[PDB]
Amino acid sequence: VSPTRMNLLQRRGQLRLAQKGVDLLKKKRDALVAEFFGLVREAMEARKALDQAAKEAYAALLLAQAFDGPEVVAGAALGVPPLEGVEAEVENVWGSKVPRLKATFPDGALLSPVGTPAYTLEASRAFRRYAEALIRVANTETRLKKIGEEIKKTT
Amino acid sequence: PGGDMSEPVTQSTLRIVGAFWRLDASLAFRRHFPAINWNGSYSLFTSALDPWYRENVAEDYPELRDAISELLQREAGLQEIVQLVGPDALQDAERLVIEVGRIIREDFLQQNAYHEVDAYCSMKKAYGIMKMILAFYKEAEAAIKRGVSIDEILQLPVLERIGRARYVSEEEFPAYFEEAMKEIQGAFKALA
Amino acid sequence: PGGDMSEPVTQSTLRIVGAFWRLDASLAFRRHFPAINWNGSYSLFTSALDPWYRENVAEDYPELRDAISELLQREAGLQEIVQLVGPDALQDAERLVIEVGRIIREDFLQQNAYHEVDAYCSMKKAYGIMKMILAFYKEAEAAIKRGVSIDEILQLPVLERIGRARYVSEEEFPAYFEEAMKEIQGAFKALA
Amino acid sequence: PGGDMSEPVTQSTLRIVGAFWRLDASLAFRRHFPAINWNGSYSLFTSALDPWYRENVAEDYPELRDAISELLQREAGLQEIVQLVGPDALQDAERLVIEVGRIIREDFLQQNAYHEVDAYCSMKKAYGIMKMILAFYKEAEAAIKRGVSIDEILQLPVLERIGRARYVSEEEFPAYFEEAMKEIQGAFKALA
Amino acid sequence: MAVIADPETAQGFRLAGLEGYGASSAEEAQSLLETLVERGGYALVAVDEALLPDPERAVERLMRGRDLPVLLPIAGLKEAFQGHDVEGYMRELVRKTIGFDIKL
Amino acid sequence: DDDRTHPIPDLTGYITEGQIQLSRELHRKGIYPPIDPLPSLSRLMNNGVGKGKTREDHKQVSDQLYSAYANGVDIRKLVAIIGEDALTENDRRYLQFADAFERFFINQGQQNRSIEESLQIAWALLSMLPQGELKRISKDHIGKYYGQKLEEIWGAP
Amino acid sequence: DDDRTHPIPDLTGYITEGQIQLSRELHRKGIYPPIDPLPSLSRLMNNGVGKGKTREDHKQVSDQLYSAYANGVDIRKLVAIIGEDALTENDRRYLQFADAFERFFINQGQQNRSIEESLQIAWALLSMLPQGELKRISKDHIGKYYGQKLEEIWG
Repeated sequence: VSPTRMNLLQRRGQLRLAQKGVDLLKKKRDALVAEFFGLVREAMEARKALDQAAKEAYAALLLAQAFDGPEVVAGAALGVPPLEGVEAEVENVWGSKVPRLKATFPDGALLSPVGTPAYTLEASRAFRRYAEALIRVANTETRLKKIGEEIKKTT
Repeated sequence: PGGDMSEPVTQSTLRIVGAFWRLDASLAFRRHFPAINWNGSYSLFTSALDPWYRENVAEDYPELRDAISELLQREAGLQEIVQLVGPDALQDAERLVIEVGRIIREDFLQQNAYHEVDAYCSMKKAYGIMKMILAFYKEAEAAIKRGVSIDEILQLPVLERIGRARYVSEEEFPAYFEEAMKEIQGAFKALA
Repeated sequence: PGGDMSEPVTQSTLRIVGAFWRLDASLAFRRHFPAINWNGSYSLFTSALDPWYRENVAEDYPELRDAISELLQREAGLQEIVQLVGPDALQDAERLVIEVGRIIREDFLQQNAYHEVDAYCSMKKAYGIMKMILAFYKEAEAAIKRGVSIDEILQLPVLERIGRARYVSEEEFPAYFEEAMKEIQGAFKALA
Repeated sequence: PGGDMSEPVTQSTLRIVGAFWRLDASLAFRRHFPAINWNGSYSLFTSALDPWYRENVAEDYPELRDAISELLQREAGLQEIVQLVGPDALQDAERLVIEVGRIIREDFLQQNAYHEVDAYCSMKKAYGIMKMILAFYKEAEAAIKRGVSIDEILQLPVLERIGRARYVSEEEFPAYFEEAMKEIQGAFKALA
Repeated sequence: MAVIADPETAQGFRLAGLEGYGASSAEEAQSLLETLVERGGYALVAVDEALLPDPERAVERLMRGRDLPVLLPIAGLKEAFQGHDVEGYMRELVRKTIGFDIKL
Repeated sequence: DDDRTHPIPDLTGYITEGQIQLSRELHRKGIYPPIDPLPSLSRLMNNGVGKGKTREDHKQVSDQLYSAYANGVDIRKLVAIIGEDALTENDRRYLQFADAFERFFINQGQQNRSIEESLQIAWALLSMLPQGELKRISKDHIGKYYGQKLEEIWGAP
Repeated sequence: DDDRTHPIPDLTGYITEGQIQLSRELHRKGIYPPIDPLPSLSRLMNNGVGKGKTREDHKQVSDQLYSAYANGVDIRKLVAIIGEDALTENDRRYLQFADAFERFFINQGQQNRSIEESLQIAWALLSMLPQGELKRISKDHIGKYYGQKLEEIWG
């Protein structure tokens, strides 16, 4: 940098631009924190709903395993077809792309049209609703993680 | 001496001339000519020549010139953020302004003094180029709000039609202009 | 010339003066007067003045002054918390010191020169106000380990006794001081 | 004056001298003596001394010197990345390059003028030290391809052998050199 | 999706069509988890919280450049019938994210 | 060279009582006169305003306009990064206030406006902001002047 | 002190008809000759080149090389802020073009290249860019010389 008056003015203009950029990035960090502090509340609500789902599904499975017998429960488990009906579509948030989990969850494709076992069918229903809540929990938590990473990158 | 514009002769000349055409070394390094610094240049004869321009060129020519100046000012405003967070952090409505400013800078302002055709340019040719650029910008601005991603727009073949209108001869320009204006509408209706 | 204390006159003055009352326009923007930056100011006469203070004002005056300065310092060390996380989300032990810092900034470090009695403040009055504020602070802290809602503490009527101690007259201050001394204890014993 | 390399005495000297040994205050602060800036220094006699080197120390000495210079250049290139992106963001090869550059900087370039042994270093001792460092680098870059983690390589006991090598006396160095030339291969052969 | 848990309740997960697995301890858990991260096709893996509280960092050496499979911990039998501090878990998320540990 | 530390601008500020600074960006946007209200200042303003002369609501209106324009200017820069949809309602109203302010108040052209017309336009611009956010103005003047629409100058800019 | 604004180089540039400026950065990387192309200039270049003198595509190739090298050097400054992994696909082409240009066109050693070989190398370097981005070259020369791969010369 050769010392001239024009270069001095150019340096002072750069200092002004740097200060204004610092303030603008501070405002962006404020907005990101504002989004994060609500996303965490939604995630907490989803987790505490998933806990109740776990309670009732585990109660149903535990009661069905003893009364009916593990043999018929296993037979129903082989009877039920496996499902891979999840499509990882990608959601755009804050200039970055995150995966969003969408579940197909078809009805009527499963076996046992009527409940020939006494309690296994209810346990299957409870665990299916468990999966339906678990996908929501994962969906909110991944967005929380990405927003946190953006906050760290800005700071 | 050394490009220092605070020289006594440079400062004395600044206080008596009516127009000031400042040149930049950074533009001459990358072979961008005439290398006029848009930010540091000015002219005081702009407001007095409007009655001549309206009668001899077109009725809306000063409005087009002011719109071009406003676009250049807006592009100059956004460049402080591009240096700070990169070009990709901008929204598509601002990326459109950046790309239109780049198109204006590389097409309208740039001129080759040694080329066989581009060395001389009449006022009506420049008016046609300005009209084409503003029509493209308006169509692109309308397309963004409809839902088209900007990466679709800046690959249309009409960009090469615009970008090579410099080398069209003076006698052949009216047909090229009327073809390009129809091509703009033909291209921008098929996006979404 | 521009707020830069690097000019020759300011260094030449700083080398010999015994006190330095740095003003700031930021506190004037908030209409907080006197607008004195208490973080950049200093004084070199404190060490030689306390044999006068603890003989003509009160025996506990110097230690009370250092306690008040420590309380002011602790509020300034939490700014990088509040500028990132919202002020209301903080813990009780930090919200308490933030509120006591606000109380200091608004009820002790603020003065009205156009008021009838607030324009001039004596040492006994200032000592009484500082004792009043520390009596509030210690009992609020002790209530915090006792375990209560912090919002109830911020609502208690002794806040009015804190604020209205400025505008009491000089000759009738001690009765007000004794009343507030019994009142803060009575109010915090009434709290659960 | 003040470390300014643009003053006339330095500039008049640089136009006639054949070698330029630039010192740095940053290296002197951290006690990294002789504190020669290996990026700003140069020598114009390197090409004319190679026939003497090929006869008096080894035929492969210039190649080893060029390899060490290339490693230092790569290390300097990565030092701009590590400081503001984070050392963990680098891949295994880049972390290995950084660690080998640190080993070169601390074990070979550094020399203590007051130690009873390190004050003087012969040519063959330095040649053996470069052979040790480059043999270690080759073995490490070969072992990284086998999936070994980098921090397991930094815990290898053979690192201390290279570190203490410059303190070995001139007469005892050839015996130490062969033991190092066996241990370097042995440790990396037994390493996963 | 895939889910590893206690061997008592993997039958509940295959009862809903999920690819449930049973794990007895931490070493079986991390080996099996590495097996689910090496092959492709599945987009979500669930791990018992009492078995492996950090399902992603235990394998982070393998997806330093991809994040398609979501790795997430869930409550097991020991937490389901008596409850556990999900508020403490979320305070821990705030711990790793902001770094200040402030909330009321 | 636009250097405010140059001796001629430096010594003039030591003898004079404020300054009015023209802006090049406002001139390039086509606004005339290009008077930028942020760095401009009049030091004897408080002695020539208040009841007994001009109008009694002058000072508070000027302060409110200054603060609102200062907010809108930085909201306008924040928009370019975070997008318009990420803002709250108040930030969008501040942005629109800044745009309408630059469009109507500063850009008067060759009009000869009296003080009453300027105050009317100022109160019309403040009406776009919601009531209660006008912190610097007392309720007495707000209950007297707030509420007029912009149509007087909006119909003929 | 490598200062271009020193009075002696300043007046020499004002008097002479161009200059050849060496670069210390290219010297540190081992490139010989270390000629910096951007600050260099030749005023009488237009008189001695063109059709019937050297070849018909000389000037346009020179202009395109200048523009592409300037773009690559500009991208090198963006990489220092956002990191090279966050670049678009287009900018990586310019970055690799700049690196290959510095490593092959400038660096030649003591060999004596003819004008035809230099133009062949220049056309091989321009072929790494998309055909639609050669704005300064007429389509007649593009249809005649484009498409040649750099490995055909050094392999």
